Amino acid sequence: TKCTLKSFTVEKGIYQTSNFRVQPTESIVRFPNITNLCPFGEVFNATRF
Amino acid sequence: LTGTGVLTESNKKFLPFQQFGRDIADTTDAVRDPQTLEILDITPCSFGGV
Amino acid sequence: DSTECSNLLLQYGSFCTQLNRALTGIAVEQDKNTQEVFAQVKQIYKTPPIKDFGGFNFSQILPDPSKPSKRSFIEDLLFNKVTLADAGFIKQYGDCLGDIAARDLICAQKFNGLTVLPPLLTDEMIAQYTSALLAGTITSGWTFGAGAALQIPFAMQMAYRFNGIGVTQNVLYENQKLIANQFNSAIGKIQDSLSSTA
Amino acid sequence: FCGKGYHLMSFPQSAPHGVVFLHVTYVPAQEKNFTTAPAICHDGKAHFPREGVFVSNGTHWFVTQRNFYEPQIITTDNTFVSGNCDVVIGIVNNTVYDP
Amino acid sequence: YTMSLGAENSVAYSNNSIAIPTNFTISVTTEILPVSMTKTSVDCTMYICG
Ligand SMILES: *[C@@H]1O[C@H](CO)[C@@H](O[C@@H]2O[C@H](CO)[C@@H](O)[C@H](O)[C@H]2NC(C)=O)[C@H](O)[C@H]1NC(C)=O
Ligand SMILES: *[C@@H]1O[C@H](CO)[C@@H](O[C@@H]2O[C@H](CO)[C@@H](O)[C@H](O)[C@H]2NC(C)=O)[C@H](O)[C@H]1NC(C)=O
Ligand SMILES: *[C@@H]1O[C@H](CO)[C@@H](O[C@@H]2O[C@H](CO)[C@@H](O)[C@H](O)[C@H]2NC(C)=O)[C@H](O)[C@H]1NC(C)=O
Ligand SMILES: *[C@@H]1O[C@H](CO)[C@@H](O[C@@H]2O[C@H](CO)[C@@H](O)[C@H](O)[C@H]2NC(C)=O)[C@H](O)[C@H]1NC(C)=O
Ligand SMILES: *[C@@H]1O[C@H](CO)[C@@H](O[C@@H]2O[C@H](CO)[C@@H](O)[C@H](O)[C@H]2NC(C)=O)[C@H](O)[C@H]1NC(C)=O
Ligand SMILES: *[C@@H]1O[C@H](CO)[C@@H](O)[C@H](O)[C@H]1NC(C)=O
Ligand SMILES: *[C@@H]1O[C@H](CO)[C@@H](O)[C@H](O)[C@H]1NC(C)=O
Ligand SMILES: *[C@@H]1O[C@H](CO)[C@@H](O)[C@H](O)[C@H]1NC(C)=O
Ligand SMILES: *[C@@H]1O[C@H](CO)[C@@H](O)[C@H](O)[C@H]1NC(C)=O
Repeated sequence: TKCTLKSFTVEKGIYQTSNFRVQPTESIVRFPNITNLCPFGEVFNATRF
Repeated sequence: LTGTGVLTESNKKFLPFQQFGRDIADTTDAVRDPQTLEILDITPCSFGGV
Repeated sequence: DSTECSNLLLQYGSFCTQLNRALTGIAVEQDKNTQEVFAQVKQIYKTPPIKDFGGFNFSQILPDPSKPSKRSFIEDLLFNKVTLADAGFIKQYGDCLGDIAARDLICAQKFNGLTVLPPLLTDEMIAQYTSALLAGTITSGWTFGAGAALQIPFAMQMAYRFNGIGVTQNVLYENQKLIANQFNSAIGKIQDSLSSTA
Repeated sequence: FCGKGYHLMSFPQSAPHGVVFLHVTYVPAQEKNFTTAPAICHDGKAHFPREGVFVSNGTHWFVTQRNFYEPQIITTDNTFVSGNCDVVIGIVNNTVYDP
Repeated sequence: YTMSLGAENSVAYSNNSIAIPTNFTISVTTEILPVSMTKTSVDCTMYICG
């Protein structure tokens, strides 16, 4: 409530407070099951363009 | 697609050419997980109803 | 004059739609204000010929049937005193800023989109409400909107209205000519004050 | 303000996002014309109505309350005396009966 | 159409004539008036971040 109101003294009543309580500690990455590498050797190292 | 939130299992059904879901069009709610073809809907981590 | 007006509408139309819905709500509020001021009693009473008002001369506020307009003399002075758009802004605007009842489409072009909506109640219908209120008041008094207006002499209505302020009817009936003369003199001083261009 | 006619009561009722008033009002009907007078000159003095108005049916004068026709015999209790009848404009000649 | 100003009727005025009712009706009318509207609020963390 103090951080929402930007003051160290709050008055009597109800106050709607923005979220400060939760911070993510882990990250997950989900990609498709792809194994082979892209043929950039064919695209970039071709004999004739 | 990167973000911060919480996921739940969703009963939505996706067409085969659809990957993301946006009922409000400024927040991606439903997504199709790439490895397992289940559809997971994403709600924000922020419980602001306090 | 944009070439991509449809794309501009698709990206910024709901913002102006909300702002125009705010302005339309304000205009509807103005119409409700006019209705709640003038249309409290929705009964139209014809203006009686001037006949035995107890010496009270109402010809300056009670409108004449000879004029094509429904307005009265005092009302005519009130509308003549406030000229519409008689201000410095008239030179640039061309009177497009206010309702002259003749404003044309050219004014919207000058104001970049802004238009002036005419009021729902025409000044003729406001003058008719005012004349109906005056005729019903003078003829009946309190029984006007009670339904079934009940005719009563104006002297007896004045006696009842002195009973309203705790003064017996004998004060009126002994001094009726003096009260009528004072009322006519006050009406004349109001007319002359409105005619003095102050 | 609270219904057409003379207000008597108003009953509130709750309503979705609002309130509905049931106004019970008195609406007069079956009106009658009467020849009325401001005062009555009897015995050289003017009699004014304490309550109501002086009306006449045929050639007989009564005093009635304004919102309902209840003819009552003109009485010294019903009237009060102030001055002479030479100054009142529209005064009529009648008798004021005493109990 | 044109807006109706009211019921057209006439009253006969005279200096020695009055109109007194001889009967009455007790009439109940309903007047509906809004009192409150829907209380709404915005949550800042879900609105800004999602
Ligand atoms: C009420 O007063 C008005 C003036 O304010 C009277 O109108 C005048 O009528 C007389 C003739 O009787 C004319 O000489 C005046 O020039 C009129 N003045 C105007 C401006 O109209 C009106 O007659 C009075 N009504 C009554 C019946 O007493
Ligand atoms: C009360 O004041 C009024 C004026 O406000 C007086 O009325 C005047 O009476 C005199 C004499 O009767 C007349 O000459 C005037 O013409 C009257 N003027 C008006 C406006 O009509 C009245 O007489 C005063 N009464 C007392 C007892 O003082
Ligand atoms: C006006 O109404 C009054 C009250 O009804 C009449 O007074 C009575 O009338 C009846 C019937 O004519 C007589 O029998 C009574 O003797 C009358 N009593 C009184 C108070 O005099 C009155 O006659 C009516 N007047 C007219 C001419 O219509
Ligand atoms: C009321 O009655 C009185 C008499 O009691 C009338 O007064 C007389 O009227 C006649 C005719 O006008 C005159 O010749 C007398 O000189 C008057 N005498 C008095 C006492 O002044 C009076 O006119 C009647 N009024 C009404 C309204 O009819
Ligand atoms: C006033 O009007 C009411 C109705 O508004 C009359 O009441 C009626 O009275 C008659 C005779 O007693 C009955 O047959 C009806 O059933 C009543 N109707 C109602 C609405 O209750 C009342 O009599 C009228 N009074 C006068 C003097 O006309
Ligand atoms: C590209 O081709 C040349 C020619 O054979 C070869 O020497 C080089 O190693 C190649 N590079 C890659 C990244 O494959
Ligand atoms: C992706 O590969 C892993 C490793 O073999 C396997 O466990 C998983 O089931 C695979 N997911 C599929 C095929 O959807
Ligand atoms: C009262 O008199 C006027 C005109 O004389 C008439 O139009 C009206 O109908 C009368 N009303 C009654 C109830 O007699
Ligand atoms: C009512 O007006 C008539 C016609 O002008 C007149 O004869 C009569 O004396 C007036 N009565 C009153 C009380 O003013």
